[PDB]
Amino acid sequence: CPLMVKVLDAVRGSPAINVAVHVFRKAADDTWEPFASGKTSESGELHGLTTEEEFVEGIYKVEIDTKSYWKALGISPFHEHAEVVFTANDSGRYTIAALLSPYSYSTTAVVT
Amino acid sequence: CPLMVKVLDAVRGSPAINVAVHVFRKAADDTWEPFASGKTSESGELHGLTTEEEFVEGIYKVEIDTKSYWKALGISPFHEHAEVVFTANDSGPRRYTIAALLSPYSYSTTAVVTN
Amino acid sequence: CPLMVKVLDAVRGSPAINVAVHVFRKAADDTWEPFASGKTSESGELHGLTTEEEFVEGIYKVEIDTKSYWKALGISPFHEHAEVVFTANDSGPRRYTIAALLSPYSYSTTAVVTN
Amino acid sequence: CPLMVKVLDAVRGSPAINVAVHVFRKAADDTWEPFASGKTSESGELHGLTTEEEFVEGIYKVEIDTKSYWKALGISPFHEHAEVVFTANDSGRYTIAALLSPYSYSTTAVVT
Ligand SMILES: O=C(O)c1cc(-c2ccc(Cl)cc2Cl)ccc1O
Ligand SMILES: O=C(O)c1cc(-c2ccc(Cl)cc2Cl)ccc1O
Repeated sequence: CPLMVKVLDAVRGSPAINVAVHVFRKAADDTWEPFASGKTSESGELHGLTTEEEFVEGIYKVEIDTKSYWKALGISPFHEHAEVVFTANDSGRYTIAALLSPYSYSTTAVVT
Repeated sequence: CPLMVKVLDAVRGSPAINVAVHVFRKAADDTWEPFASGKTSESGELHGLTTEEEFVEGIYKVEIDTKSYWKALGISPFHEHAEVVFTANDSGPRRYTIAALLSPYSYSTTAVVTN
Repeated sequence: CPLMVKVLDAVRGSPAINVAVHVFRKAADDTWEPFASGKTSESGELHGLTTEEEFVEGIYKVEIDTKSYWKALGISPFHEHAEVVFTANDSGPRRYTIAALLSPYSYSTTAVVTN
Repeated sequence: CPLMVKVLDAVRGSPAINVAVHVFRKAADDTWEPFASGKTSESGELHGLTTEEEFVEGIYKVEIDTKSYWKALGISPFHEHAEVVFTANDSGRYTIAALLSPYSYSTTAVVT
């Protein structure tokens, strides 16, 4: 797995389960084209987005539907979603992690 | 101001100065329209983006140009930028502070909304 | 002030008001000695903890009573408190801002140090 | 494993390796007594601190030597260490995660 996403809930201290995640890659006309998508597991993880074959150098956007997550819990959150945008410069594994709260989120990249 | 942006640097323990910020508003033809832009001050703050009159209900995107910030300090960070997307003023006028704390491979954002 | 503390609430999108804060200084008999304490204001800030004269070089511990904060809002959080321990003024006098962003099972802290 | 610690480096986007971690449990005279310790692995993880037998209800302190980590990298950091203090109320697995930067850290508890 060259690309994994992991989502945590900072309020309840749990994985954030069943969170929709959409991945886009930048096209040569500077528009976003769908690339991969999924829902986080019981462990708050999403694997199997891509193969190494398909995950070439490029600019990618990882969109996490945080709003639906919080609304399902009876909480009116601040953000519409959380978006993580990065170049994969693949030269010399990417884990995109997000930690969520209703009015706040943090994200880090672990690249190994 | 009804909309303020504050940016801190987690590596240097400092305000993040001269960070470019672009604000867009969703135009319901569903494209992002330019709304306001500016650069953070020596205190890492950006005020004067808009007036209460102009800051109507809508979905807004605050784009913080983190990459140009780290690169200007001569290094190569992970993210292209940090974006914060939210609905504003949908239960009437509020004051919004969008805060960001930056590291080369990580950032945090939070909103302070007062009435 | 040479030492200020600011606390935000990530669940409510608000300053964290009336949070108790205790500051201690290591006494080199190696016990923590009381230094200053206070409660955050309606803006989530705490000033007036010390003077430049009294804030000498040393190792300081800033203890933020997060548990009493969440419990006062009627819930049961994970941490007992959030502590921030640092050496101060060891390359001469600086101004320190200790900031914390709080959730029931998580917190973040950062320092802004200016000259 | 009832207690795991995981440490990440927010600057470099990597696990924080070889970081010393000391765990204390509160004694009945309101003093801290050593409980468990270790160094993070190549994956930035520390397991095998405790058994379920030994990990009874109590107040625990997890101390992460962040200062040595940053100094070894040629960076003068702000904090002496990062301390995480919590009651384990074990009634109905604890993962203590920390994300580090020279002047900042975040910590979250994932309790499953
Ligand atoms: O902001 C983050 O994505 C973050 C992520 C963290 C993790 C650490 C370790 C693991 Cl396995 C997963 C996650 Cl989401 C810890 C703290 C954080 O602030
Ligand atoms: O996540 C943030 O953007 C953040 C923002 C913080 C602030 C607190 C107070 C002020 Cl005035 C400004 C900022 Cl950026 C403190 C900690 C944080 O983690």
